[PDB]
Amino acid sequence: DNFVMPRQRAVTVERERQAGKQRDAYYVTQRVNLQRYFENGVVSGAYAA
Amino acid sequence: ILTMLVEPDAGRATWVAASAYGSDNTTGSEVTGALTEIHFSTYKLAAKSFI
Repeated sequence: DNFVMPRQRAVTVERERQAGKQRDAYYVTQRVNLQRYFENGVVSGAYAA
Repeated sequence: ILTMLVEPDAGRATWVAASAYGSDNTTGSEVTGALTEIHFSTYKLAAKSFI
């Protein structure tokens, strides 16, 4: 519960026609991030160096 | 003077190779053409006599 999921916009599809090449470009973008309230709350182990 | 208009000649397309299918060469070349004009005029014929 120390982590949150800030987000501005969801996943959106957007198709465009490029008559100069007759291709049909497709675009999908989204805006997200991972943030925590305080500088603590995670531990990770590791193999021996 | 009477000025008449003359239409230009014909161009031709291009056979695009298979390699350039996805690039901007797919549409091929561009055919250009401009009009032209001609002119007409007249001369005078005359003769006289006396009695």
